[PDB]
Amino acid sequence: SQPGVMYIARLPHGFYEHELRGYFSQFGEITRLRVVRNKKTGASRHRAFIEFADAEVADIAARTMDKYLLFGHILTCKIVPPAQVHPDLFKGANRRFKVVPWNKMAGRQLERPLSESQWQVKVAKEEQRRAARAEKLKEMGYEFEA
Amino acid sequence: FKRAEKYVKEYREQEREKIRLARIAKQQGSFHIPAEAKLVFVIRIKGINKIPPKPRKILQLLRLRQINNGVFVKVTKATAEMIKIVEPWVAYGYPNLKSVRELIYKRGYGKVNGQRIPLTDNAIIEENLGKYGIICIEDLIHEIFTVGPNFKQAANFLWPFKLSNPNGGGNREEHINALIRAMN
Amino acid sequence: LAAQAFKLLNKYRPETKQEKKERLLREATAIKEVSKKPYTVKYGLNHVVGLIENKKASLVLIANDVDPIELVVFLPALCRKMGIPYAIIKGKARLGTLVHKKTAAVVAITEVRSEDKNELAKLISAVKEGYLEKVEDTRKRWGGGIMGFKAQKREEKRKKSLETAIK
Amino acid sequence: RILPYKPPEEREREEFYDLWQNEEPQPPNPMHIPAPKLPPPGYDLSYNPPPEYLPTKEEREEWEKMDPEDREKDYLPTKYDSLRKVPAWGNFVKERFERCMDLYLAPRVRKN
Amino acid sequence: GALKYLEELSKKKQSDVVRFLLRVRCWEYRQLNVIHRASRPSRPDKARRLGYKAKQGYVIYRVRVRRGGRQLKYQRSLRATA
Amino acid sequence: SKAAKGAQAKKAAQAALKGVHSSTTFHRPKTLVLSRAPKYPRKSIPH
Amino acid sequence: ALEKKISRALGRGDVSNAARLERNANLPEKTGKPRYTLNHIIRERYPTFQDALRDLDDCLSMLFLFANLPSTTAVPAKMIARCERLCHEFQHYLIVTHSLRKSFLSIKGIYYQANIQGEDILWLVPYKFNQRIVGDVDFRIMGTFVEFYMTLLGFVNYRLYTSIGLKYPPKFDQVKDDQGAELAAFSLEGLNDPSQLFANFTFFLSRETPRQPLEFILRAFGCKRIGWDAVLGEGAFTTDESDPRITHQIIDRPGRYPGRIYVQPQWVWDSINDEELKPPELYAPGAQLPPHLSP
RNA sequence: CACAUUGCGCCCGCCGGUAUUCCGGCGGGCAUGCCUGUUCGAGCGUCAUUUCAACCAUCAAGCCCUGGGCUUGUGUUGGGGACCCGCGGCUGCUCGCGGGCCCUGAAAAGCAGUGGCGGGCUCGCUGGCGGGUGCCAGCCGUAAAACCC
Repeated sequence: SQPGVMYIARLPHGFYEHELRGYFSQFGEITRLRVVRNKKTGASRHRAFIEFADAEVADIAARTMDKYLLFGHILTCKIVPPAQVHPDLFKGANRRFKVVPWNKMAGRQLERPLSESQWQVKVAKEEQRRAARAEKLKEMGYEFEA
Repeated sequence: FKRAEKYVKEYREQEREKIRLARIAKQQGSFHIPAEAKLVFVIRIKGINKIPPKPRKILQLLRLRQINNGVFVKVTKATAEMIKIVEPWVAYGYPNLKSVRELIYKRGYGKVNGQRIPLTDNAIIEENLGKYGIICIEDLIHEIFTVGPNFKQAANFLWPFKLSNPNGGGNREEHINALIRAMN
Repeated sequence: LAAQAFKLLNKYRPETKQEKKERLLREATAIKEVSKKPYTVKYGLNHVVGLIENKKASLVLIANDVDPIELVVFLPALCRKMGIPYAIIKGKARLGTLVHKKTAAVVAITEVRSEDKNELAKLISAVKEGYLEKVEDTRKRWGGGIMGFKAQKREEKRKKSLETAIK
Repeated sequence: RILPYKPPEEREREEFYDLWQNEEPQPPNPMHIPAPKLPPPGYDLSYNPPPEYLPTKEEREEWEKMDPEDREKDYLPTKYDSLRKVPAWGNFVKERFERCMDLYLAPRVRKN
Repeated sequence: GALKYLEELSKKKQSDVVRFLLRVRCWEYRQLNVIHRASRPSRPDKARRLGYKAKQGYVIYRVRVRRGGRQLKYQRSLRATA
Repeated sequence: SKAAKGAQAKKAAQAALKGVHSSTTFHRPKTLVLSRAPKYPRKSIPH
Repeated sequence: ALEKKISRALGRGDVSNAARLERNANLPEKTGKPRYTLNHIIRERYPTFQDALRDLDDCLSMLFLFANLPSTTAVPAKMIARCERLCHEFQHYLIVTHSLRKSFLSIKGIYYQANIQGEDILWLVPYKFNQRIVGDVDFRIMGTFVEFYMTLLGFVNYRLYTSIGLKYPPKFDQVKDDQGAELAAFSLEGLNDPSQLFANFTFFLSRETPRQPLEFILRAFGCKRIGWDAVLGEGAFTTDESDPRITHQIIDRPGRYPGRIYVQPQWVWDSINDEELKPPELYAPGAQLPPHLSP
């Protein structure tokens, strides 16, 4: 009962969750699998972690697919030793990393009205900010009114 | 045994298929065809292995399930939509009278009780059709050429044409006619 | 790696004899009624050795099955000394099919077009790492010694017949 | 001395005699046993024959029942009102294939 | 340059590579006939400097010759007998 | 269990590296025998 | 040997050389002409045009059958196309020379008998349907038969046109064949009792009629003007059925013009059998057809 | 082939005798070693062979003040840098959205966080209903809809 963790790097565009699972499950049995992705935009950092049930199987997989040329990409498949496998490494394993249109969200947010009494205490805050802008603008020498 | 090479290949193929399907959905009616009531012959040819769900449904509806199979379809606007959706897997064009004669007389069949009986007798022709005034196989040819009121049930009678592989031979217009001499 | 090699290489394959005659007839007819330098896969043992010695070769592929072997037995060492990336390919008939001959003992890539500079560089990096590192690990040692069950049993028979009592 | 170069499309677009020219009679070799012509059509092939040739429904059932390739005579006359009803013969290609096989496999012996 | 590389490799005969190759070939030639045809020169550089070309008309024959003497010594060599 | 896993992994690695593709007495086979088709008659006129 | 070397080239990747070698191989799959030249075997098998006309029975039977049959591997589509050109060409020779004599309708098809240079020549045409092929019928053998007979009719029709004075090959319009001319696509140029039976008559063919049988019969026995529906094919003298200058027309259905004669196709066949016009009242539609007699 | 007897064999063709079967005669051929080239082969001698291709508008449609112009079509590898800003929240620190500048081979070592709808899986209650589910190579952006059937 010694699970083995392999790190794959230099991932070609498209060799994602499902292709990785199929390929390395055709090699063996995967406990968990996760490509790392960006929260702001649903794009991968071109690297992934696969925890196999069998450390030996993971070792042969790493040896056979370490220096592979796939779509102009030399892969990097290396077993990480069980000493530095961080306990909270497979946190988003096996789930779905969804793409969140944060820009549209902020935009719908800018269009949703509200009682702007709080936005008027906020315009008191922006009057103090343009006072800050004016005090940094005194070295410039530009005077502007409200 | 399957390779990561393949896995990535089909991944990008389905990615492009999704992109193109959204584009039509956004630009519903992209195919700039003038409004003419004509006939289109469509042949399913080998393409991408994993067909997306809506193209699979359209192919099942058009009965182009197996490879290298041709059917006749009335050119309506929904027809154009589905044909240009399923464009990657099919070759489509405008038939000719000699061509339809050859297909119906050499490779013509009919669907009876879910069984394929070769078009061997006008008696079977009045047995299946005829209630709408289709008396003979060349009456069927006539309606197919000059599409009439009963094209839907006519095509339902015609079981899709199983062609032969091309022996040394989008919208192909009259060139699909050369294709179907090459495949027939 | 062999497949990738032959993909960049198949683009730089030599002109067949029919194609060369057809081209020559084309310029002859043009003169009857101004080109860039051709780039191709350089083959021939002496020619490739000269290119390696003059450091014009960017990549070298050596067939594994040349008999006599002495023709190539120094080529990996020469390539390592000159610093050119080299690899060993299974099949002198296959290196031979890139050129239009029956057998090529060696083929080399000197220069490629701008459309393939990046591809050639990536192939060089990939072959260098994924083959030369393993070869550096195990190239300096002796080969052979694959004795099977019958061979080892004969070995114990020989020893138990030799060192027991008499010589 | 040599043809000028031609573009491949022009080459693609670019690319009989009286066989009895010197004809003389020859003696027929006695080893030649030619194939006799097929028997001429009878009065039973007609799709609209005289009613005397119309056979019985019971023998028709027996003919359709007993297995193929055992008759004296390989069809039965049938009356049809018109070519609309006249159907395509289903064993035509089979019969002509058997005739060809008779050409290239049936032994030929002259008999008196 | 392969011809000089082969010339030096043939100069160094008791070197390990040449000794191994000569052993295997010596076995192969003993299994083969006393006089037989060669295909390709096993020493292409020597054949070329002696005048061999790869033309239709040049052939190689390998011959085995028994070594030793007749205390009488044969005035012709084993090379001339071959 | 462990042996099966090792064997399947080795088979997969072999397939990845090398692909999926990998009476008793002997007589002289009967080969094709050409009849003589000479380019010139040996003797111009028969005796 | 050439096939082996083409396989060598294909396995070696030299696609251009392989393609050159396949033109040198002269593949029927593209050429449509037979694999080997057969002029000498024709010469030594058939010593005379009389024997050629005597075996024209079987020659025409096979080439008609494979001009009707679908395309297969042994006999490709363009080989069938050449068969169709040559069979319609021989039909032109018969039409022009009025050499056709008798016709016959049977449950086995349509028999045609002609007399060329005193030789009686027969051939059977299957009905225009999907000839259903059953069992171990390997198409290589009668494909070889087809090649043999294609060479035979090529030479026979060449000789026949050289004898009549017409040129070989006839001018054939691919475009008109595309618009469906069949027999109407050939314009026969030259070199620089039978024809009276329907000569003074004009005919029309409906959608239900056997197009090329009726057309061949009437062309062979004189009728110079038939109209037919556009779906039937190009070459119709009058496509409109409402055209008034019509004497006879074939109806085979279960505007009723006064100046008009509706006849069944059996009228045309028994007319060509009996050399005399049969009663249109006794062969009118909706009546029990008088018995057909073998010729 | 044969001490060579004017004898005896195999392939092709012809002639004369009742001749498609018999007899006899005639003509052209059938030695070995080796070279070049053909064609047919044999080898648990070697090798390749489950295919990493192209495939958006090389222009269209709608328009305006009639001849030029406009709108549309929406398509981007990732990471890093006490650098310069705008706007939304945060008591505030700060964090997001968008920019400006620089660097890196198609480079790489946890940092994964936004609420939902369909559908899958699963547990209970009386096929139906209520719950969950780091499950969806489906959508969506507060609710919810569409595909779905």
